Order: sequence, then structure tokens, then C-alpha cells
Amino acid sequence: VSTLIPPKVVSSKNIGSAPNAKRIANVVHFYKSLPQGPAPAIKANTRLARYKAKYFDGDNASGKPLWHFALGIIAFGYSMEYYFH
Amino acid sequence: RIDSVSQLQNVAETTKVLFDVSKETVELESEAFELKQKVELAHEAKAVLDSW
Repeated sequence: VSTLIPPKVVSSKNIGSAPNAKRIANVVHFYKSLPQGPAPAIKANTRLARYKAKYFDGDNASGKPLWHFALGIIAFGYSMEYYFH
Repeated sequence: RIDSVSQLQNVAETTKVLFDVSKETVELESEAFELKQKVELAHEAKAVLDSW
């Protein structure tokens, strides 16, 4: 008998629907992320950070410092051999 | 979600014309209702004068 009006009721609609939560989630997820690996600070030196940079990053990751640390125990007690026996 | 956004882009601009022109085409025919009164009285007159 009259004009019905659901073309323009998106005003208080855009809270209730389910991907609104994902939309408001990832507009918050996307702003403070650094763009392209920026602010990396790829070099730092504290007399042993170079040891981590050469040995303990994701790139090198080989067991050799263990080997070095193995030799460290080989370096340790054998000298104590020369202190004891 | 970009698609469901983009469907409703120019729609309110068109339904503020839909509304007006549709209700005008609804309610400019009570003219034809008061025309129908003039129709049916003349039809009754034609019926009784045919009986004459």
C-alpha cells in the first residue's frame, strides 16, 4: 500500500554481518606492519652479536658452533688435566 | 567484500528517484478513480435508456 524501504538500511547493518569482524580485524592488522623487512638493523656489535650473526641466524643455522662448543669442552678439561693429572 | 561494497555504489542515488516516481505512478490514479465515477454513471444511464 506504500513504498517499502530496504535499499538503504546499510547504516546500522555494517556492524552485524560476519565479515565485518574480519574487515575491522585486518584494517588493524595492516597499518603498523613495517613494509619490506624495513628497520631490520642487520648489523649489531656487542663483542658477541657478530658470533650470532655469523652462526645463529636463520641463514647459516649449521651445527658447527656446537662443534666449536664441543671443542670448547675439549679445550676446557684437558687444561684441567694439566692442572690435575 | 569489495564486490559487496561495489554493488551498493550508485544505488541510493537511484532509489531516491525510484521512491518518488514510483509513488507518483501509484497515487496519480485516484484521478482515474474519480474518472470511473463519471464512467459508471453514464453506463447506468446508457443501460436504462437502452431499456427505454
